[PDB]
Amino acid sequence: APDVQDCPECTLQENPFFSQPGAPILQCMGCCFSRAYPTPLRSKKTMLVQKNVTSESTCCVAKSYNRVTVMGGFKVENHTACHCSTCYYHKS
Ligand SMILES: *[C@@H]1O[C@H](CO)[C@@H](O[C@@H]2O[C@H](CO)[C@@H](O[C@@H]3O[C@H](CO[C@H]4O[C@H](CO)[C@@H](O)[C@H](O)[C@@H]4O[C@@H]4O[C@H](CO)[C@@H](O[C@@H]5O[C@H](CO)[C@H](O)[C@H](O)[C@H]5O)[C@H](O)[C@H]4NC(C)=O)[C@@H](O)[C@H](O[C@H]4O[C@H](CO)[C@@H](O)[C@H](O)[C@@H]4O[C@@H]4O[C@H](CO)[C@@H](O[C@@H]5O[C@H](CO)[C@H](O)[C@H](O)[C@H]5O)[C@H](O)[C@H]4NC(C)=O)[C@@H]3O)[C@H](O)[C@H]2NC(C)=O)[C@H](O)[C@H]1NC(C)=O
Repeated sequence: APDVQDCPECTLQENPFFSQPGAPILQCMGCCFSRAYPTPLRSKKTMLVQKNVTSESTCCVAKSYNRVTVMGGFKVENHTACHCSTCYYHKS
């Protein structure tokens, strides 16, 4: 029985606008699973519909973008290297 496509991994959602005959822009999808190494923590503003969107962790911010501002100024940081994790700094 068909339905959906589940939730792959945090990648790039190739710009469905800039996607021209030679330039397939992007904009990091966002679905790097929801692994829970230690005890799941919270408290960071968020406060969004708790519908399977609170457990997930890590964060992906195009490790290396190639931004191609489109439309009225659509930024896709033409993701050249999306990395889901390192959502902060240690030691420091
Ligand atoms: C927004 O951001 C996007 C990315 O997030 C960006 O798009 C991405 O751009 C990247 C480039 O900047 C691109 O990466 C490159 O991919 C090349 C391969 O592309 C093909 O495969 C991929 C993967 O499957 C596919 O997606 C892509 O469409 C290509 O598919 C082929 O396309 C053909 C038409 O173009 C098509 O037609 C023919 O088909 C034939 C039969 O199959 C055959 O394949 C023909 O070749 C082909 O033309 C073909 O069918 C199809 N094939 C398939 C599988 O479908 C890589 O080649 C390229 O690598 C090189 O560059 C990178 C970056 O610099 C280097 O890191 C890497 O090392 C390579 O560098 C050179 O490598 C050669 C290797 O030989 C070196 O040569 C040496 O030569 C010596 C002497 O002979 C000796 O032999 C040595 O051994 C050799 O090494 C050379 O020295 C190296 N140069 C240097 C300087 O070091 C690179 O990885 C990526 O794929 C894009 N991503 C996407 C989603 O498309 C987008 O552009 C951005 N947007 C904007 C607006 O900016």
